Amino acid sequence: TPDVFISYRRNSGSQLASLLKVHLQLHGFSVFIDVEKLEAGKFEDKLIQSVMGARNFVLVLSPGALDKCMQDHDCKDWVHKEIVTALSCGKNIVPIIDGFEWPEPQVLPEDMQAVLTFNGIKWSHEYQEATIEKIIRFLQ
Amino acid sequence: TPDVFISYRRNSGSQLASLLKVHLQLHGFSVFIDVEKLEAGKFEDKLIQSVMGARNFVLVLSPGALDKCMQDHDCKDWVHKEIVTALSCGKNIVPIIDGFEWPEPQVLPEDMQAVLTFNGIKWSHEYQEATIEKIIRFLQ
Ligand SMILES: C[C@@H](c1cc[n+]([C@@H]2O[C@H](COP(=O)(O)OP(=O)(O)OC[C@H]3O[C@@H](n4cnc5c(N)ncnc54)[C@H](O)[C@@H]3O)[C@@H](O)[C@H]2O)cc1)N(C)C(=O)NCC(F)(F)F
Ligand SMILES: C[C@@H](c1cc[n+]([C@@H]2O[C@H](COP(=O)(O)OP(=O)(O)OC[C@H]3O[C@@H](n4cnc5c(N)ncnc54)[C@H](O)[C@@H]3O)[C@@H](O)[C@H]2O)cc1)N(C)C(=O)NCC(F)(F)F
Repeated sequence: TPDVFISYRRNSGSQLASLLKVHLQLHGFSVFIDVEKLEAGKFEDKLIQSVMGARNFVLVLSPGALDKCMQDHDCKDWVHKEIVTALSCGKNIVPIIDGFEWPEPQVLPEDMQAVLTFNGIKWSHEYQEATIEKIIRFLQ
Repeated sequence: TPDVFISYRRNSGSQLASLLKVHLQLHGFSVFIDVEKLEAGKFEDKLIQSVMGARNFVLVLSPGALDKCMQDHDCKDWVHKEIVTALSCGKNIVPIIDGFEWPEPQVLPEDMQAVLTFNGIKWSHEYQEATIEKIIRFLQ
């Protein structure tokens, strides 16, 4: 069972999510990211179970990464689904801030607004090694 | 003197450029990327000497990466300057294609049009390990 689940937006967080995966693996964590670890079967169940199995939930907040969650009240968006699972299991949620702008909570569905209450790590292009070192300290 | 110089657009290729630097270092290449290796002094001289000293010139072609090169006839754009230096020194130029759209050569200053005649590597988010292995094949 992986220690770290990486949740991210394909169109904006793909490279950072992969960079995060490489570094965390180098530091000894088993990492789930979809393109390498989501395998055969009904992905609805597999994704949710993969969130549940991982102690750490690393959320890549690229610019606009929560836009598709807004008014997604029937819970069809996958970042939304992953956050709600992580929240309801009391996971160690570690947001990674990469040009994300903090929205008013009321623009998000009520079941995921608590994600903004978790302490986030600002990603620094100039000081990436120090950013990674901080992420590792936040990890459990 | 680094083996590999990575040229990239900050607003669109920072994450891929950083991800390439990690992978290439893990496979034994010394890498120049500006935020890690550009140190003290007048940066115009140091950047050009770094291109000149590195056998391999890896160019991150993220979307729009050459836009600022267009009509830069005074050669003030830094990606434009690095490419012309690479072409003038006959470096092994390895373009990495990440959502880049191939322009008609005439929209680029004539002293860098030859960059598009080099064989490029399509970045695959699903098969990153395979992509990295191909890149390492291209390197000298
Ligand atoms: C469904 C898809 C998927 C979606 C979301 N998330 C979780 O949500 C975050 C990303 O969210 P988001 O950026 O919004 O992605 P989304 O735009 O919604 O869909 C992306 C593309 O999947 C294509 N596609 C649609 N249907 C299928 C399908 N049946 N099979 C394969 N592709 C499908 C469609 O072409 C769409 O364009 C991440 O945290 C990730 O963990 C995980 C997975 N999926 C199952 C998938 O990829 N499998 C490939 C794998 F390599 F990832 F395993
Ligand atoms: C000048 C800058 C620099 C520019 C370009 N390139 C090479 O060209 C490609 C990137 O091209 P490009 O994306 O177009 O960057 P550009 O927009 O033009 O400038 C980006 C930001 O530099 C800021 N800034 C301006 N003036 C200075 C200055 N005196 N000092 C520090 N910052 C300065 C300004 O804030 C601007 O916004 C890459 O391949 C890279 O190799 C390399 C370097 N620079 C010297 C720099 O960063 N030093 C920090 C370091 F960590 F990178 F070393």
